[PDB]
Amino acid sequence: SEQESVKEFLAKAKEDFLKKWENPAQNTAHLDQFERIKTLGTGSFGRVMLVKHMETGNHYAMKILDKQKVVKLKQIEHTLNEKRILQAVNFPFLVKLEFSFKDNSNLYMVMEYVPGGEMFSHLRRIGRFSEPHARFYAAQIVLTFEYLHSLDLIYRDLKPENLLIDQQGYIQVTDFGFAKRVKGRTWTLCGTPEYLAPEIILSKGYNKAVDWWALGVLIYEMAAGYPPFFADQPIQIYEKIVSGKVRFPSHFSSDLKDLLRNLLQVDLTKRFGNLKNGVNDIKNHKWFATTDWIAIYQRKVEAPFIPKFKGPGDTSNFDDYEEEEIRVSINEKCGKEFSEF
Ligand SMILES: N=C(N)NCCC[C@@H](NC(=O)[C@@H](CCCNC(=N)N)NC(=O)CCCCCNC(=O)[C@H]1O[C@@H](n2cnc3c(N)ncnc32)[C@H](O)[C@@H]1O)C(N)=O
Ligand SMILES: N=C(N)NCCC[C@@H](NC(=O)[C@@H](CCCNC(=N)N)NC(=O)CCCCCNC(=O)[C@H]1O[C@@H](n2cnc3c(N)ncnc32)[C@H](O)[C@@H]1O)C(N)=O
Repeated sequence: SEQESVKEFLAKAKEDFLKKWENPAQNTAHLDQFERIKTLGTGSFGRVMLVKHMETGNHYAMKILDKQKVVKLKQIEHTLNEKRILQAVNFPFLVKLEFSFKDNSNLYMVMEYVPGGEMFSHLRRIGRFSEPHARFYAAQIVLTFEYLHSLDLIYRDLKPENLLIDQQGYIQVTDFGFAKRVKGRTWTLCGTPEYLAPEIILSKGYNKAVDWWALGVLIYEMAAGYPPFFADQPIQIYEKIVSGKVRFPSHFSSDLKDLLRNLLQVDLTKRFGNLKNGVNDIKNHKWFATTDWIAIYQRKVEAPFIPKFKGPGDTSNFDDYEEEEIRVSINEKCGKEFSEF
């Protein structure tokens, strides 16, 4: 029976997560064990680098976060959530946190390296994803949220930049810096302007339904090639989101539009994923009728785009960024803040 099988899978996943959540993993490694190769991404309090583990020769993506910038930007709790969630979760479309540690200047989160690059680059390069192509990716995010939401985890940062393509052409979700365990409501104003549900913008306490709104935004952006509420300044992006007036390209199928109308629903009593039938309102929608949910999960489905790779530590699928030095101070910084890391 396919129904019992989902619940038994979800029960077990919860058990595994909760064990790992109560008995973690910490001081797994040291910086000196890694050779820095190349910057894969930049940010306001950190960067992500390709490193090689010298004992094994294996490559990893090492997220490096400046402790003082984390404190200033009010991301201590968020940074601690990220490591704690990432060590505890296990799902095919989530990046794998292999090592974590800290020194006097920084926090280190060492993930398995996903060499296919961001979905962002691929999407900007080709214009838009045709509907079957978008649907393949959207099916993976749907399963991913069902898994996280079952564990009471809200993701809160969905966007093409956080969706990395692996060698098989499947997605790995990276960046859990806004992810949070919440059984009911939460109140932090965070996310990416284009992807924010109206309820976040309006300073209302909100739930996991913001993830399903952002799924709507992602799906529109994959199939159109640009997001449904765009402006040059965030302030006008917010105004657009809150009315919820969305226009669809003439090439969008009726099924797609009907789906996106139900995700991009300003009214919480009406937004798919938030109704009584949960995630099944999305999985059983007509736009997904050709989707074999199990085969996606098992990665049996042939991906419509497989990345090019020249062996371990190839970075041809990533853009180039200015290389800066990793400084490690002689004096411990922000020790009490990060004593739990
Ligand atoms: N040019 C700049 N300096 N600014 C660009 C900002 C980029 C980014 N980060 C930040 O500013 C702030 C967060 C505040 C913004 N709010 C949101 N979270 N939406 N974050 C920070 O400062 C933390 C450092 C960067 C982490 C995110 N990047 C990433 O995570 C990228 O690194 C690669 N990457 C990550 N994991 C992997 C992996 N496992 N394998 C391969 N590549 C990876 C992949 O290219 C991702 O797009 C953001 N806006 O989300
Ligand atoms: N069939 C496929 N699977 N793919 C092929 C589709 C190619 C097709 N274009 C489109 O479908 C899409 C692809 C959108 C994403 N564009 C890029 N990534 N560069 N384009 C279209 O259908 C026309 C754009 C209408 C959007 C409104 N914006 C605008 O009026 C201006 O902003 C820029 N613009 C819009 N969106 C984007 C974006 N996502 N990135 C960069 N620039 C953009 C653009 O140059 C305009 O002058 C086309 N023939 O141009």
